[PDB]
Amino acid sequence: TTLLNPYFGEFGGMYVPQILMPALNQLEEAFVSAQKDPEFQAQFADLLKNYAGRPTALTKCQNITAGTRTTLYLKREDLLHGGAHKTNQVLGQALLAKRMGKSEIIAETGAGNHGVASALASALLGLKCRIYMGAKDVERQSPNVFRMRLMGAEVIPVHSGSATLKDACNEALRDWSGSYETAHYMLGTAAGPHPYPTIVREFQRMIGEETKAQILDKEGRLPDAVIACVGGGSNAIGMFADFINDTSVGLIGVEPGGHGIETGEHGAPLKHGRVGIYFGMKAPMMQTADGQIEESYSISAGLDFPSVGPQHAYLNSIGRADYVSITDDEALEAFKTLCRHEGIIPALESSHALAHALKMMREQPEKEQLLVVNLSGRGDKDIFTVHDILKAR
Amino acid sequence: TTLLNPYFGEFGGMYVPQILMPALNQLEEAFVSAQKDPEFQAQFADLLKNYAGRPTALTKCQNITAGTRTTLYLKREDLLHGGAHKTNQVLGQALLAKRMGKSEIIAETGAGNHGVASALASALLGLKCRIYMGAKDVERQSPNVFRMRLMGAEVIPVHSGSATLKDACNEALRDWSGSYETAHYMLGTAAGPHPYPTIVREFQRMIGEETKAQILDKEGRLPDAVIACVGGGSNAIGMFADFINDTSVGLIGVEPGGHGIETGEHGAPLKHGRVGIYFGMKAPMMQTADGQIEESYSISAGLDFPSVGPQHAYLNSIGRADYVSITDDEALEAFKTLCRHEGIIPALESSHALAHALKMMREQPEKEQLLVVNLSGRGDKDIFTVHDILKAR
Amino acid sequence: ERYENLFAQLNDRREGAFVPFVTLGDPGIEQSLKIIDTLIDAGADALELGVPFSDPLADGPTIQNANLRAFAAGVTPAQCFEMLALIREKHPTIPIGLLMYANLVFNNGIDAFYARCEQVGVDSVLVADVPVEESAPFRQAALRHNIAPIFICPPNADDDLLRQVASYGRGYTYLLSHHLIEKLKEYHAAPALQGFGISSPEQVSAAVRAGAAGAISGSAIVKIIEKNLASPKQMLAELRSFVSAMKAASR
Amino acid sequence: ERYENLFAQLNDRREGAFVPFVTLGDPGIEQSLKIIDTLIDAGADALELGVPFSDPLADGPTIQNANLRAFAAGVTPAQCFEMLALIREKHPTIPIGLLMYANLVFNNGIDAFYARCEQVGVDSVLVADVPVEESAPFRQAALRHNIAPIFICPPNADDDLLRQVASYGRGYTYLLSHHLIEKLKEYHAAPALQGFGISSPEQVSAAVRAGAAGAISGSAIVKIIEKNLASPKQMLAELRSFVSAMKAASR
Ligand SMILES: Cc1ncc(COP(=O)(O)O)c(/C=C/C(=N)C(=O)O)c1O
Ligand SMILES: Cc1ncc(COP(=O)(O)O)c(/C=C/C(=N)C(=O)O)c1O
Ligand code: NA
Ligand code: NA
Repeated sequence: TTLLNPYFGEFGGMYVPQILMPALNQLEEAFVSAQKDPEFQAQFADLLKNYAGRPTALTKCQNITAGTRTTLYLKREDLLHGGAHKTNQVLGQALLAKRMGKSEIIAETGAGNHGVASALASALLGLKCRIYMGAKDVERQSPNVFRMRLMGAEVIPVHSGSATLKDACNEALRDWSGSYETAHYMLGTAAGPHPYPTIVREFQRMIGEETKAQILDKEGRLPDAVIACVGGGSNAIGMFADFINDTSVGLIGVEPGGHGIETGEHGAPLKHGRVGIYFGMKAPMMQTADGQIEESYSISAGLDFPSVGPQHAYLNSIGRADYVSITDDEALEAFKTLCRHEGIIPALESSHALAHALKMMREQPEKEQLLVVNLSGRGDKDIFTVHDILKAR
Repeated sequence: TTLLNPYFGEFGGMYVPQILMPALNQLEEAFVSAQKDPEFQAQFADLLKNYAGRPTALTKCQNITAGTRTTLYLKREDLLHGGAHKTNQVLGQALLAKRMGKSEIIAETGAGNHGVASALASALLGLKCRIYMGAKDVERQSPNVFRMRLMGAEVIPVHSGSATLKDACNEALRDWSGSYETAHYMLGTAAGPHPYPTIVREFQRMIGEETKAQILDKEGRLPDAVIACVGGGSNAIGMFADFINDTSVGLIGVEPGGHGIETGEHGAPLKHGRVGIYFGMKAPMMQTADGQIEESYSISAGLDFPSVGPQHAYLNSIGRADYVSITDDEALEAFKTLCRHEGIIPALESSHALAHALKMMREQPEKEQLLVVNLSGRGDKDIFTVHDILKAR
Repeated sequence: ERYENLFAQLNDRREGAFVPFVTLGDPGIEQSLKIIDTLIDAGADALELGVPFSDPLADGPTIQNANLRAFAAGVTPAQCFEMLALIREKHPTIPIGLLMYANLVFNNGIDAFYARCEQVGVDSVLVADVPVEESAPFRQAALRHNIAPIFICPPNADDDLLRQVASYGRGYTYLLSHHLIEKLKEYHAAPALQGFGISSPEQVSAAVRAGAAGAISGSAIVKIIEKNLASPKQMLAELRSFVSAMKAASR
Repeated sequence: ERYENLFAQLNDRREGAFVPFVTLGDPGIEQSLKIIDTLIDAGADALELGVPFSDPLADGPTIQNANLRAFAAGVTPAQCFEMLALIREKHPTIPIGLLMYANLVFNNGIDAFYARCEQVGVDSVLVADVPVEESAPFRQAALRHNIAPIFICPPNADDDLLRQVASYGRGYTYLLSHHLIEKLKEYHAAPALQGFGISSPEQVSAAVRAGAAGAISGSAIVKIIEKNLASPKQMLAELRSFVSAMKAASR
């Protein structure tokens, strides 16, 4: 029994040990209550505006689309306090934790952005906070590791499995199974057991809401398509949500192709995986014939995840949203291109979305199209990685 | 002969080789013309709003002033594209360069923020750009060095003298003395020869303008005092300008005290220096009895400068603005305090301003006062330095 | 069927049950088989066997290591079922229960999984990450193949859950570390077994006195395995001791 | 006074002037004094001496190194004036000009600086970072102490500047690398001297033919100094050669 539907078609659900169901039901009830509370909404809006810096700009590229009939705008989540879209929903989830009476915070992170967001929110709102992060990501995203610690957050390196997002997730769940009474598990993406996919979307939907208002004001019409990278699915669903009922607007999600889909070293379960049950949900998974979870790969830590949010799997199944993939090299080229032509250093995660927009433009340069790419975060955290690579070349 | 007054009382002027006077007069005329051109103002406003992200938030601290009668707001220039206030005026100066017909850009930098700002602006507006940076700063502010290069800017390490801001400045001037025909020297602070002090202030004054509008909207009254760190003086004069005629508002500038004024290792020429002539202006300088320029020191690269803008020297002389100093340790404590209590990682430069606000509060906890600190930039660039220090302890 | 006969026989003897747990293929196929035979020899009334899963997000480090070992041995679900057939062929009456993760059951079709269980001789299946709320397809397939669906009764359980577990479960009720036995019996729940933290004979005794049909010892057995890793011949006797030194506490 | 007598004598001889430039205290107090004596021996009509400044934002690497050397020798403005007094005591008629940076002149009072110059025997002062626009206090103090204020006529100069330089300057007009000599004479400007890039005898000849009273050779001399650094006894003869091999090009 639940207040909201835990499924998106066949995908979603609450596949967790019985011991965690009370925590999920309590969270769902708190969320429903909060969504109806004007006082909660006002506090959330206040934090987003005066602390996080919303609304974020919608920037028109004026150099990268030269010589084509593509008009490209970038939704600037890179300008949000923290440097990424992650901040939006952590503020909401943090307020929920307080609404419930929790004083501690558990979180997992890949690119370290959700970790930093969880830490900054906890510091501001008086909550304790411990973050799980794959040892591999602890290294390739070191800048966020420092930031997290400076704000009083406990950073816990995870050496299990592939030492990445997936492994950090497993630990966060194991931890919450024993500390769910005083701690709220602040999941960082639109995945996991219900109600997280729903809560994360609702707390990230202002991205699409502002984008719609800004594009209408600037172009007098909706975009032909909005494009976002998809790791777990939060920034993409945040961008998509308000446009779902606008059938003319294409919704394009970009999964990481890593070294190439054919190499098996990627993170594109939605299009190249198989439905399974893991991390509390029924959703597309990268898995062996035996049903073991496969380890994923991406140059981008934030996209290195073997699964994907249930609503994306659903939107894909019904044909409302289309999903594609972009390889490490294509994302790297987009990264360099944005730096040199627009003076904006994007996160490597966001670079996958940009890379696909560039492909849409370059492939059919005479096609008139108005596109919006969700620039989910800034690339300061990837500066050392991109350099260490462009150096080998 | 000039269109505008080159002096602020006894301070200012145009003390440059005769060969550079035409460049300064041309720049002054272009500026005056641009300030009257609604088309220029609209383009500048467009870039500030849709590319840089203005207006920036005015955040109320709700934890650091607990138990006192101080209400503190932080003007969030750390949320500006680039991570610091430097971006504001580079966009304006870049538009001026184009208005004049220049295609190249020369710039100097300390904390690397002005360098990154110059590089991003040049990438966006189609200008060539080379940056001079002290070898010492190249190391302690390495993150900005990478960013600058990724955007297609040439970073030139300066090993001369103390290998810091002052030395980078000298090189930029020597360079412009021979390449002033095709390149515009985009000075990064409110100092140097006229018209730079005036141009930099006017292109940074939106900081104070927005702060006034936001504080009136939030508190219904002007601040008792606005506080900003002072290296060359750009962020402080940007905050101050719109409040100069509001006599009830105190204007407080914070110079770096380094290891302590008495150690001689600091960067506080305004209060502990002597008027001299250097870098094209007559202004307070840290100098020997002989008149040689002294090398300054600060844990913060952006404040490591042996001189200060002429308008600050003037505002101090007439008693309109008060200047104080903050040591490395006080700034470090403010840095840690903001991270842990408000979830905001400030640049070490900005931390000097915050440190003084904290002192105003802690010294007289029952004094009712409304304060605004200009958070000139984010501290991601100082993450490795602060860690390497807090480690030794 | 086997659980029913067991409790029926254990009731005519005024005694409870002692169910040990171990991971299949750990530390190897051969050693694992020898481990289980030892467990039954000592006094294991029933068995709870875990199938190595890549991401056991519901097991502590103890079990995590075991899986790693199995995978290090190239152990797979398929080889686990090969083992179960061998165990069943040697011990025809002992109840055998499996501890599974949802994906390993859902992978090749839920119905097909339970069919394989019936085929090999498995008696029950507890899916760790499937709460009663999502159990429908699982328990239905289990029942169709004469497999008992095992449900966990958490310490933070409520009346609503008690009634569901009571009517949905078979074989036995897995209890997580007195009145909680009253309701179950009132609702006619599968013989309740106390688990988690059960590592001493007295804990087993108090469980029977509380009204439980027996007690399951989780990692209690696994903790012994790892501590005698480098010494196979020692581990076995170490296990024989404990098991016998536990089943006696149920008589 | 000395510049006037010089050009007057150089006019009765149908010749121009050759003014070399060097940094005082470089590479040392002793070696520097010996360098200047050599310069005058070869044929230096006048001298342009630079005082080491901490931040010479208007000099190339060549001169930057020289300052560093002087500072490495503990050279200071005070010791420079001690040197000037010694040079003046040995050579009573040769015009001596100083190349200064504004702060070194402004430091202990502008009037006091020019007073020291008159006291020691200096004839002119060119302040590198003081354009005619900001020259008032400087040229006024210079004139009060019988010191000639030298102004630079840049290549990008205009008519307005020509008239100011012509009326404000004394001693001579510093020209940066034909018609530009016409105006100056029309406005009655101090004898014009061409500088910057003047490193060959022909350049000096063409300068006189252009209408200049002579030519100043900037780093042309300094470039020679550094190239014979490790060899003091070589540097001197190296310099003697060039100077003589330049003043001849003015006769
Ligand atoms: C900048 C950014 N963009 C996109 C992604 C993708 O996550 P989504 O849910 O799909 O939106 C992350 C994600 C980062 C982490 N995994 C983490 O920081 O935690 C980013 O940090
Ligand atoms: C964040 C920040 N704050 C303050 C200062 C001070 O310069 P002001 O002019 O006084 O405002 C700098 C300055 C940085 C550099 N020197 C440079 O990046 O260039 C900063 O980068
Ligand atoms: Na994914
Ligand atoms: Na300064």
